Amino acid sequence: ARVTVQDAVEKIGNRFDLVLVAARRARQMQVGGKDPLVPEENDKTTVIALREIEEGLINNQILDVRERQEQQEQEAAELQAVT
Amino acid sequence: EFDAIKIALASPDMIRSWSFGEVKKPETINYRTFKPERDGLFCARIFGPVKDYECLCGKYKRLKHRGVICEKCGVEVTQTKVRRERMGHIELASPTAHIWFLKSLPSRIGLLLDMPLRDIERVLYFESYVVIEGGMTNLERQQILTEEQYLDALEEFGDEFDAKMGAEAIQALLKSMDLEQECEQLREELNETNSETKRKKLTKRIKLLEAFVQSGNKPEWMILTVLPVLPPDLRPLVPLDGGRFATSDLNDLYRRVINRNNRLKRLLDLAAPDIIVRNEKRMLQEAVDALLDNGRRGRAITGSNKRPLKSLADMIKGKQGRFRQNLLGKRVDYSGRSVITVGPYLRLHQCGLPKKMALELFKPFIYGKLELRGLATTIKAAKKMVEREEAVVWDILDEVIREHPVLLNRAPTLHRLGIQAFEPVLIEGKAIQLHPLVCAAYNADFDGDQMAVHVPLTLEAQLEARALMMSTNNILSPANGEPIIVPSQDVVLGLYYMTRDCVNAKGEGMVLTGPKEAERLYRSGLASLHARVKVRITEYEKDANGELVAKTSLKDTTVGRAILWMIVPKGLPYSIVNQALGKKAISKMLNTCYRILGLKPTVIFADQIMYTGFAYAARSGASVGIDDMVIPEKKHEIISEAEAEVAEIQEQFQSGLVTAGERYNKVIDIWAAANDRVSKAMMDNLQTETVINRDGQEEKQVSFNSIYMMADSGARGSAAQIRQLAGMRGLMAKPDGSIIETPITANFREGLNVLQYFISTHGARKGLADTALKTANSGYLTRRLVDVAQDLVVTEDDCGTHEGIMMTPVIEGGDVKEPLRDRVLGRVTAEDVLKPGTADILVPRNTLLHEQWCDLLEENSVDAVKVRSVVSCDTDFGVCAHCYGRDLARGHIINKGEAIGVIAAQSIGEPGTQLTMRTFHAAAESSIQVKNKGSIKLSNVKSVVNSSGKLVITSRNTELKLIDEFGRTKESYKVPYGAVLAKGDGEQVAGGETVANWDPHTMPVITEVSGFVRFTDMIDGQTITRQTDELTGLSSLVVLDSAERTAGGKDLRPALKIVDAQGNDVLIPGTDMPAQYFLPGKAIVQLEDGVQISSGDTLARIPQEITGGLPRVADLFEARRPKEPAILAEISGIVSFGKETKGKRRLVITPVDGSDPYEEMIPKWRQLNVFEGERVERGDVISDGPEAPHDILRLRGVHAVTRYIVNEVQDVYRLQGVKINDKHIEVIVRQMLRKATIVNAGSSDFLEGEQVEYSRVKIANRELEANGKVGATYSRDLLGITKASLATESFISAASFQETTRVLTEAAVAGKRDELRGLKENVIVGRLIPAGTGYAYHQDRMRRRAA
Amino acid sequence: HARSTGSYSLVTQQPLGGKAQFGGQRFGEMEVWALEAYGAAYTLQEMLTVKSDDVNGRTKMYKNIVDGNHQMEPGMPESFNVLLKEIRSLGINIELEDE
DNA sequence: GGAAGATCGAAAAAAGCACACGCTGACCCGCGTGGT
DNA sequence: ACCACGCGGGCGGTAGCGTGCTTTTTTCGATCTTCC
RNA sequence: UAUAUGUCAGCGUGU
Ligand SMILES: [Mg+2]
Ligand SMILES: [Zn+2]
Ligand SMILES: [Zn+2]
Repeated sequence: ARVTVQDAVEKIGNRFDLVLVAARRARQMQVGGKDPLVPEENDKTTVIALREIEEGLINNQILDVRERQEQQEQEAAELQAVT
Repeated sequence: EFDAIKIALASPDMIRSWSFGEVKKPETINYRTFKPERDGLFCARIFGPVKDYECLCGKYKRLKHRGVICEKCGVEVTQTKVRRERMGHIELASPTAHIWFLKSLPSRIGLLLDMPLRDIERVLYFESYVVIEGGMTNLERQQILTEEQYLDALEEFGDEFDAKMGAEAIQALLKSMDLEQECEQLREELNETNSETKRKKLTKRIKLLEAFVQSGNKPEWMILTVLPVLPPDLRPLVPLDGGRFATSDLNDLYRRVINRNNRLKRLLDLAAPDIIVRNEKRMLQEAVDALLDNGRRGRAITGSNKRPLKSLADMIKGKQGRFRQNLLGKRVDYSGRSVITVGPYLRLHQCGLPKKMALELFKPFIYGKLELRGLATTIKAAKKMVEREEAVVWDILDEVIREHPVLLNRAPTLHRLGIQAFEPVLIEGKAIQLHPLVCAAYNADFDGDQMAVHVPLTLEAQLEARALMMSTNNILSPANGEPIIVPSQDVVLGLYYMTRDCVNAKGEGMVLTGPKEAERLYRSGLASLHARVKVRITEYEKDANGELVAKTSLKDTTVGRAILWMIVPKGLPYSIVNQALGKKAISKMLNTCYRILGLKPTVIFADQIMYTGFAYAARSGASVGIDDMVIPEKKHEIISEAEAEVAEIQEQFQSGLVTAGERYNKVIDIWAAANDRVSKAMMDNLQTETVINRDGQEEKQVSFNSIYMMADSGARGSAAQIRQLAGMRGLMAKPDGSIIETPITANFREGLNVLQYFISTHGARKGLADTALKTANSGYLTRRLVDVAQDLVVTEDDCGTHEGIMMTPVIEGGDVKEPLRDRVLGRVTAEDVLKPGTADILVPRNTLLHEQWCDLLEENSVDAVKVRSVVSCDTDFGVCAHCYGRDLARGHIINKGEAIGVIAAQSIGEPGTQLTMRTFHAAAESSIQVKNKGSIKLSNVKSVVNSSGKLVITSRNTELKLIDEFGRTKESYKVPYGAVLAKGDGEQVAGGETVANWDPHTMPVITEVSGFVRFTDMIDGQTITRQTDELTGLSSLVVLDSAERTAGGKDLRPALKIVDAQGNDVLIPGTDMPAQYFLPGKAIVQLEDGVQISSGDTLARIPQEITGGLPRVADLFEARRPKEPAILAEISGIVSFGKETKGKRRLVITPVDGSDPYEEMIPKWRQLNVFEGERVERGDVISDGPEAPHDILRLRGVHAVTRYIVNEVQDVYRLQGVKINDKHIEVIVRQMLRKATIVNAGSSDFLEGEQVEYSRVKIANRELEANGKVGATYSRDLLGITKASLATESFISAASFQETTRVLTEAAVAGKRDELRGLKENVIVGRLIPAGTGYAYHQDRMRRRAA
Repeated sequence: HARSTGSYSLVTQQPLGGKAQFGGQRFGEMEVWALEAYGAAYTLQEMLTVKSDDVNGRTKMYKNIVDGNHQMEPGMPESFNVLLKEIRSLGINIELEDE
């Protein structure tokens, strides 16, 4: 469960883009069918995203890097399939 | 998709382009078959099919026939929603003027045609003639002719002159004129002209002509020839019971217009006489006017309900218009409403939601979960299951609300905390359960109040609710930074009862191993909650490294305090709970817990405190009874003594020794003293009534009386209310404000007779009426402030500006309302603060002043600190974080994208109810007395020593400051002109001593030199009269003003000169001019001719002679001119009196070296503080009175007017004990200072007299300077909140506030283009606001537009 | 009173008012200001478009919630279109610029 | 020394007057006038 | 000769919409006074 | 989700 987001706020440092990052992570979990980086204690998607943000496993840079890696591997796979 | 909105008037061709057909019949519905009639207001051919993908005739009724127009009835087969977009047009038989460009002052037709509006109205409504082309005759072109004058002109010349009559003539006049030639002629006429009114009219017409020329608008387009119509779906015919249909005002207006047009067409086709066609044209024009604006001109047309119909303009403007009823605010789905009860078991982040409400609100989520889990296969099955309320439905509802926040909001949303996010908990019953600790934030009581609940849907909304609007996140008030979560009624009482000591209780003096043993003993009944014992307490403290170190020691405390220590977190010390815990003590303990540990421990501590307080208040069983209000035995004696004293006073008055006024004053004073004595005696009796036998000895202890316990603990009640309950009610006031002689000497415990109750009803009704009437004014002020500060957000981190405002403690002759610490708390400095007397830096230039910096500043005895202010922010289209300061809600510096303007407006508006609107109601002391010990400093003083050695002031604006030993200016006083000084500058004074004395009844004339007095230019009976005294008989000379003196005495100026034994004037020390003192009117002189006088002697004597809270705040924020503004010196120089005209005094200011173009006409009854030949600087008071803010801005600068406004507003708010930070007032002031008028055009293209936004001028000047060219000189202008709001770049915001018709007309005439920057415009459009989490997204758009 | 989705008005396509007819609570000016005081950008957008006026937004939001996706499409509120048509009914032309 | 610009004062007009919620009443009709 | 569309809808009265709000803007009539 | 057909006045309640 979650009662406060102060530690997540200080991890992000602005409290405005933290909402955006958490929303992106929650959309990745709920729609993209990803997997949490933290144990799933029957929490909601937003709470799980905030919890895994708290310990620094997810931020804007990390999400961008993972998205870039997934795009590059999908491009490599489709190029190999075409060839 | 779109970036901006363009508004302009519509040409007939473009209006025809909009329309998909022409309406020619007034029929709407056949009323036999519900199909729309052909060529009517409702038509399928013109607007669209009634049914989706169906034809009116019925040939095609399938999607396969989409986009093909039927041939039998000409109805396109598309979706019926096209009926909401397709429009139509009506071809008017004759031209008709547009009312919005007709009677919206200033009249655009009249202003452009340069001829009076009444002439426009007369020629338009077919009552007179106007000449389109005058010809080679005596008749002018724009000449108004009546019927018989037109006949005379016609018989004089048959066809030489061409005069028409009606809107056609106006259209011809507008079309014939040339905009460029008229503009250049007007410019060349304005260049040579000099009349001020003519200059204003010419520049207004020039601005209008330039606006017309720059845009694509044409004047003839202001006369309507084709009339657009609304789509039918926007004016629907609502079905009713049976065949009846709801009436629509727009449909009736359109039908009337169509009927008038058809009648005019059939009259024109039949070649009707002139009178009939003229009447038809006038009536058609009136119908069109009623359609566009019903009540704008004449009596509004009434319908079947004996009431004016709602026109097109009536349904767009006003509070009920589309802007304020359906765009800025709207009804929403997934929302509910219910009454609120109290849930004591809830946590700070939880709320109680009824099962039915949650089931109804979360229906789509339940449907989705049921479909996912397989209990249902279709939406209908899920609907049936949730309707039947199956068992699995409850489990699904529990699953979906696990971590889904809900927004709870009260009906009056005064400030930010009026809506908060809570985690729902399913409860039975029918009432929402609310956490008690948040009630103070909601201003909600469980007396029948109702609350609304909203359900966020998207993940982003849920995360914003959890992270931004959660209850736990809101712990400090954004208005002033004070905490908002404090125990109020029962927690404080319970903690106070638990943390108390009785000198002889059960189990006293024993030693306990710890708090657990104390709890065991209390529960087992072997010890009392107030027993004084010794317990072993282990307290943890934070070292330098932050590690917790334990210390175990024996402490003398009570059982209750030891029990309460269990819930206290480890990091806190034991000193917080080892005392009687009142409201202040609990608040301080919570503040210490928050400061030391953090947020989550503070929340847990607050919840545990609430639980323990409730439990032990229940255990205590405290109750109020009739015996708890003890009446002192000495009340009767005091009352009898007071009655004897007032009887003696009445006897003295009857004897005639004392008159009515002083007798009434003494009676009031006696009754006040009696009331004070009664209250003191009752408090003494109540506070220590209880006496306890300890070891057989009587001992006094703090009373356990329930009323006294409630009063002392701070739970509920105060000194005044307890005084009314147990002592006399005191004096009461009449509705006019006068105090009644006989007070209410009856307690509430005792019986108030009929007279006393009737007396108290006056004050009760006055207070209730004020409270009832305050709401509308407070709401209007809050709306105006929100509008004027809607578009201000933080868009930058640091300007780099070195400017700012200097903050000093506020003092007015005896009190220090706000020390420097609160004024400079959480604000970024603008310059290095030097250590006093050492020229060494104490704080760096750009460091935010937190608590440690404030402690450093106060420990070094610093009085003035220059800090960055919002009004001095160099950022354009927004402010910066550094110039703004620390966020009051969160201790850190504010973040980019925060909507500071809305927060400031709400923070100012919310305490409006606590203010007062109704106005309420000895002579001023003649001397200045020092209340403390310290040195005396004299500021802005030119004094002289008298014969006795005392110092007398010869300066108008003199400041006397009492300074302590540490250099802090402890006291400030304003020394008037001609005031004697007991002690000089730099001389120490003792407390209670008087340093300055003066006579306020009359103003004297003080000589700066010593010598004989010689007369100059006064003759008895012309300029002076030698009048004998009533008793002494001495003949004193009185100078008469211009009213009494004759023409011969007009140029005779009375004068007194100081001369030596030779007989010539003594030259003024430091001035070549000799010592002359001119006697003004009504001046009395006692000294005789040739009498030797010393320096400082009084030559002559001149005799010398509010609004509540909300009105004063409104006047200050509106920059309203005072009734009798103080006259200030525009330029610095010597003063001179000229010749008197119009019953006014002429003033000439002569600079030392500059020119003398400035003259003033002071009104006669306005007193003149300045003398004949004194020196005055800029912004110097010439006539006493209120200072107009515009004059302050013009003559002293932006900083001075900002300081004045914030000081006045803060004084008004502090009179009622309201704490509001100055950041909000500074933000409002900056929003008011947003326009500037040019002076020198320079290299810029700005018009010399034009008024434009300050940011635009700054940007243009920066761009011009970057290229090495010259800039443009500007003068900032002060505007009221509503005036500044209306005069803004975005016309959408101005139109949605008030005066929609005028704003829309001006925008259409000027062809303004509005870019969607700001909160209101984005809210109206529907996109993300450029603030908060959406702000960053908007930045991306600004990144995409540049690329 | 409680309503998830119900009948809508004709001219403005907004939820009805009152408890006798199934209607929603009014998010007035003060609530909008309070939301603007917070960040609450997406919450305000969903209150102004998805929940009140945007008919396509309403349908898409309902389908997404039923499908388990908590994402919204802002769209174009119908109240602004009604206001634009009302202003256009007079002699004043008002339009949106795509530049 | 009299026409024109400046000033004062009365008058007329326009715009504003918090939020939320609940209930009830009306959503024809009467002359009139040509069509039949 | 009776009747159904139709249309505009104001009461009261040689018309004009007023009687217990406040603030801002504009207009005109009377008075002054400036000066060539 | 789109369902069966809602607009104006007057009165009242709570801040
Ligand atoms: Mg209440
Ligand atoms: Zn057809
Ligand atoms: Zn700044």
